[PDB]
Amino acid sequence: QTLEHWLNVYHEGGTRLLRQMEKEAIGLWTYPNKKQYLARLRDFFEVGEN
Amino acid sequence: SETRTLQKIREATQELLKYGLLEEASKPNLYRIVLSHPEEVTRILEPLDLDIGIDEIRGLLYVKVRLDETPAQDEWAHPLVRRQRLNLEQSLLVAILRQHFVAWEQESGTGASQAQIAIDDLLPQLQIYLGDPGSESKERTRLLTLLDQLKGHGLVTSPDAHERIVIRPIIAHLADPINLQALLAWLREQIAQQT
Amino acid sequence: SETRTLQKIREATQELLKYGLLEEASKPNLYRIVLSHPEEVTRILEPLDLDIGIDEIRGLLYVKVRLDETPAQDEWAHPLVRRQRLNLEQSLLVAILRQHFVAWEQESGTGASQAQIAIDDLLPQLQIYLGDPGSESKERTRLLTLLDQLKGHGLVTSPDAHERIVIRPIIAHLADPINLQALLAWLREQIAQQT
Amino acid sequence: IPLEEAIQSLSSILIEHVSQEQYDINQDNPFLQASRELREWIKRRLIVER
Repeated sequence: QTLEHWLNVYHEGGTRLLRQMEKEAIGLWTYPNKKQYLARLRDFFEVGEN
Repeated sequence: SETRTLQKIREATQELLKYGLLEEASKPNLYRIVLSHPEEVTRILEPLDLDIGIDEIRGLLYVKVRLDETPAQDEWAHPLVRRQRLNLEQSLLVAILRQHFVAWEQESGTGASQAQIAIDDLLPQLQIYLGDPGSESKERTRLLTLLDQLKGHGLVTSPDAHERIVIRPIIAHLADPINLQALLAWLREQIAQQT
Repeated sequence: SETRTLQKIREATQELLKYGLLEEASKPNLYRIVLSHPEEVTRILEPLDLDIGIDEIRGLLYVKVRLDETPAQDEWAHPLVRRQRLNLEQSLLVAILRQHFVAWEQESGTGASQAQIAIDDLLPQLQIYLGDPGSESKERTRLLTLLDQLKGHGLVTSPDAHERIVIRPIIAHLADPINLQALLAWLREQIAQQT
Repeated sequence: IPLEEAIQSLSSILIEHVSQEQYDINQDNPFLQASRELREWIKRRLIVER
């Protein structure tokens, strides 16, 4: 997965397509809000926001 | 001081307002009441900047803005009427039903024989123009949602046991038939080029 | 050919219909327009089976279903009114609001609607009745859903930046001692039926 | 725990039990499982959030 990959799919179709592919995909997680994304990250790095 | 408007008149008027329409063959008494009392009806509409257009053969009355076009605005704005823009699918089905109403009026005359059709044939065409949402039953569901929304917009009757529907005359009076026809041209164009 | 009701009167009346109510504190133009031609409005509403109530101390106007012959079941049966009847819990919140409204009205006189409240204050009061699902966010969702529904009936502005809302004065007429006593008797009746 | 952090971590542990098999193997969304479980436990007065 790459920025280019996601931009390509974005031009291919809307975020609907993005998340449909993400369902189809692995090692990936979308986050239509930032806080959830940030929780995911702080999870994956054993570190608080501070 | 003022005596009450005849209960019959206010009753027929409230029907017409709730549905923006009145049909003789279905509710003849209100249609006739308004027919005998059109001056009073329009006077009632006069403050509200409303009015009714009529179609005796199709047997319909319908509300309409009394104001002139662009007297003091670029585009007319009536507070009590929200100019909803039908999404793509609705406009598509509208164009199909418009041409179908025209065709039926050719096959049976205007108004005296209301347009009718079985839903089955519509599903393939609409699926072609739309794109499968996931299954034929999903096509039925989406189409029935559309039919319900039309019916709510006074544009069709429900699909009966045989899923036969009656297309409401207001389609004939719709505002921008040319834009819908252009959209249909775009649709058939897109379908033709994508193969 | 036909005469036009004062375009300004038509404007004021159709706007006031759109909002169902009209406040001096916001649009003194249309409010005074109605004040000058109240009987005009009345005549206009008579076909519609509607009426204007007035409260100039609070600088308020508001339509109201004609009581003469509207179905005995409820004024809400009226075909053309669209929003659904108020319900119990909503009326509960209504009561709380009206209490705050009257309290502040004393503290500040019965003038314009500077009747502001902070949402957090409602949470304790309403918590006693609907309970406590033990999640502050859940209860805020509940409370805001209610408030929203109320603003659908026009009684309350939605939260601002400071999560404060002002009580629409229309509440007081919705919550005059007569309605309070009638509903209270009905509530006692319901307690009796349940017991 | 801030709610989002809590639910994400929960979803993580729930994966330790999709790797288990004896109770409700999530195979659609562990995060969704975490949401539903948090809803229930709050509903059971176990966990209250301020």
